[PDB]
Amino acid sequence: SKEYHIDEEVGFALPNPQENLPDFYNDWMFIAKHLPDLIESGQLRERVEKLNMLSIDHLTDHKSQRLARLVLGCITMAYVWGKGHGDVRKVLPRNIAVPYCQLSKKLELPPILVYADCVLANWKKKDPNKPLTYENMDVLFSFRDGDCSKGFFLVSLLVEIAAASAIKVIPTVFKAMQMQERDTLLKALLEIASCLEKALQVFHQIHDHVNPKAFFSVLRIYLSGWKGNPQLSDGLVYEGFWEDPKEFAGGSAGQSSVGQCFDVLLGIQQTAGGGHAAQFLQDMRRYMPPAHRNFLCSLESNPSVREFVLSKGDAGLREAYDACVKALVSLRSYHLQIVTKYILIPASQQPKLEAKGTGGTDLMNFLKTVRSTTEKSLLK
Ligand code: HEM
Ligand SMILES: N[C@@H](Cc1c[nH]c2ccccc12)C(=O)O
Ligand SMILES: N[C@@H](Cc1c[nH]c2ccccc12)C(=O)O
Ligand SMILES: [C-]#N
Repeated sequence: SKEYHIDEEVGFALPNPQENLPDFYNDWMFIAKHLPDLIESGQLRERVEKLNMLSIDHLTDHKSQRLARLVLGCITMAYVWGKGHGDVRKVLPRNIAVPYCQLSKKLELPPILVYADCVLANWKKKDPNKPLTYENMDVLFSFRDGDCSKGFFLVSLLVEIAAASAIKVIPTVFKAMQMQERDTLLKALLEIASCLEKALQVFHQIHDHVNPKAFFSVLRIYLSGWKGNPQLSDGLVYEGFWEDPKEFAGGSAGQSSVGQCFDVLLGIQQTAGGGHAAQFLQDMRRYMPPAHRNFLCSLESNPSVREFVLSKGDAGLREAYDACVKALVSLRSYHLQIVTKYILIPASQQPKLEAKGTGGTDLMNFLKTVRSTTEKSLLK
């Protein structure tokens, strides 16, 4: 939390991000706040084209810059894909592309919508006095009518917030290890285990608030990017800023720092091996914010928790360590059931070889590999 930008309450998410931008950027905000109206009519592309270029000099604080990144991101997805039928643009106008790339270079992120934009910085609460919950929360931006983006982004965000309770315990783990405190370390790991068990129960909410057929058909194509995607094979041309088409992967909770945090914390070597699964999870750290990228680096630059627990010859300590790994295996085993209900079954129903995700991976091969690596890390 010191320099890593991690909150006790909300976790990796942005605590109370801005809703309104400054008065200078009202032209972007009007396109963002009315994305379903402009895109359904079929008048979005002409409005983005007919819009004079603007500088990014008047964005003082950090919260404004990520709001503008979310705004510019949502328009860029909505411009490229459009109706979600097939008609797409290989080139983005220089009036929006240049300020977005300059803003992207400043925040050290790529010029595309990412998990940090559409989940972590895309929320408010209705009544500030009430706590964090779906009934007292709402998104800032949506793509279409009946896309279930409110239910989607908040249920993703609420599971991120569930893991916040575990992230604050990590300083206790490494303090207990270097000072040789068995009881502190055992209780700290069980707390992390219980917190990750609670995050799975928050996942269950997704069935209530997100419809499968709505999600797959309309929302999923807006979250999709242009890295190894048949529609934009060479990539997306950022006119003015760049020379050629540049490939950039779509949004995914692969870009969440929570997923990769507890694998690194528990010594689950996902990023090792150099396979197609390991190659993806390392690449997605460049799609995370710079502060959370440093946090994962910080956890890797610490003594191994796995090696410590194995050395001690302690049943209770291994058991507490396994509780964390079993919690990750449960979350991943449930996440596959979501993928079956929200991708596989919807994909078979639509009319006219392995399926590609929004991030670009062979999802069924990728997720089962990543879950398998987690399960092998169990002790006895
Ligand atoms: C309708 C809901 C969801 C669907 C359809 C879905 C689908 C997928 C797919 C296809 C991937 C593979 C990467 C890619 O996009 O190419 C993936 C990865 C991932 N998803 Fe989800 N997902 C959903 C919700 C969630 C939620 C709510 C979380 C966490 C709060 C989550 C965490 C992850 C993580 C961490 C990865 C990276 C691989 C891993 O660590 O297991 N997903 N997801
Ligand atoms: N990222 C999830 C926890 C998690 C870790 N690995 C996962 C794999 C799939 C789904 C979720 C997870 C959270 O915020 O609590
Ligand atoms: N990767 C998912 C989409 C997805 C799930 N959670 C996300 C969070 C942010 C951006 C995209 C997503 C898919 O292929 O269907
Ligand atoms: C989940 N992407």
